[PDB]
Amino acid sequence: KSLYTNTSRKALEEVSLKWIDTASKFGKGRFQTPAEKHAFMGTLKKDL
Amino acid sequence: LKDVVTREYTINLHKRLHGVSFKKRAPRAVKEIKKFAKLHMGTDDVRLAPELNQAIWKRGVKGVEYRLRLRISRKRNEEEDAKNPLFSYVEPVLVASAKGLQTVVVEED
RNA sequence: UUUGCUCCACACAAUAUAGAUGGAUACGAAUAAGGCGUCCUUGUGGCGUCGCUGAACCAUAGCAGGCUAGCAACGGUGCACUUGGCGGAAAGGCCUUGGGUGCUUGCUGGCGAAUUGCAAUGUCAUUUUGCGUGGGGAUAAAUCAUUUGUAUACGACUUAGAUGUACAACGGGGUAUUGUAAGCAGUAGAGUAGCCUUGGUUACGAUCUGCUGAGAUUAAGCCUUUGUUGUCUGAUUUGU
RNA sequence: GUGAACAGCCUCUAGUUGAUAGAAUAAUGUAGAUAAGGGAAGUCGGCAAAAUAGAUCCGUAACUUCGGGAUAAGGAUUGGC
Ligand SMILES: [Mg+2]
Ligand SMILES: [Mg+2]
Ligand SMILES: [Mg+2]
Ligand SMILES: [Mg+2]
Ligand SMILES: [Mg+2]
Ligand SMILES: [Mg+2]
Ligand SMILES: [Mg+2]
Ligand SMILES: [Mg+2]
Ligand SMILES: [Mg+2]
Ligand SMILES: [Mg+2]
Ligand SMILES: [Mg+2]
Ligand SMILES: [Mg+2]
Repeated sequence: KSLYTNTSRKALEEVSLKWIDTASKFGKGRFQTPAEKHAFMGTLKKDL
Repeated sequence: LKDVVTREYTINLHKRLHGVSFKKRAPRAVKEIKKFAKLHMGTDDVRLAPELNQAIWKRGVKGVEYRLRLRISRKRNEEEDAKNPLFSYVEPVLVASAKGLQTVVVEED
């Protein structure tokens, strides 16, 4: 916890997330979910 | 443990040679195969078939295959001194592709 | 652990001593103010008293302190026990209870001491350690080697490893990169060269199209794993 | 073989595989490279490096001792079938 009571309007701001990235960090991740990846790519030869 | 046994393995020479100097890749492959046989058979005395050395050097000093299929036979040796009475002998298997193959016991040779 | 380790008591050995030789004997505050005693109307009160240094107080007599007999009084003091409490600033001490036991120089006696030769510290303290005799108690780790890469020049650091939600090597899946593999096929192909049933057929042909966002690679410091195979007691050292 | 070429690069015959090695992959080096946007602001100074580069076609100024300057400058094209 912080050692003082910060009131600077950068603290005290109520943040509401609108979106959280979950694309792969192992590359230039293009899809948020495997479902979105399947929907974009259509049927591949292996499966899907 | 202290017996004679032959098994076929696939070694990932790709990941073992990642970043290795080009002039040292094939010698490093020889040493990595010796380390592999020592890890799997517990023998310090690893002997590489000249056919296996040919397979390693097949595409030059830098062109080592990503995966090599090896037949490793832990056999007992008895000679002048004890000196690790078990030794492993490593030969190539000469399969079409060294991909999608699991460690198997040979049970015949 | 070639009978180890530790704690208590005892004996014997060493080992030294920044230096015992009756007692480090506890308010706090002020100082142009206080301490103590006492009293009341409890205060920044009244009264008395003291200091002018600890030159005090306590202790202090006994073969380095022996052995005995009494008197007086239920005191003092050592000791091992024992009761309860308080003390964390470095407490490790302070207080307290009961019984036992020793001494008592509070007082009065009896015996002893010599020759250390006229002095010679004339040895009486406490500091560690070791060994032996009894008794009580406990029954691990660390390092090397292997391994990890959150680390790293080497040391060092961070991890894992004796039968498992274990670890490893492969394999599978996910993720990612590239950009559509080999092979086969085509009434694709600019055209070209032959043949004859002259609308087809054979040959060459960069390339194009389909199977084919395919194939390849993917931890080496990616993620995951109901699969396969295997591994799991080597070395050195550490004791109050 | 490529290519204008005894260039560079690869190969045949012949020869050699000899330079102390092994393990790691810190700093700083030596040698080789790349770099967003800017583009010499760096520096005594563009030092170093980069850019250009072959061939074919087009086009080529001042000046000139008329011989040059000249590959001036400046452009376009290049594979395979
Ligand atoms: Mg990333
Ligand atoms: Mg590298
Ligand atoms: Mg020519
Ligand atoms: Mg730049
Ligand atoms: Mg740029
Ligand atoms: Mg510019
Ligand atoms: Mg300047
Ligand atoms: Mg300047
Ligand atoms: Mg200047
Ligand atoms: Mg220059
Ligand atoms: Mg020009
Ligand atoms: Mg000029």
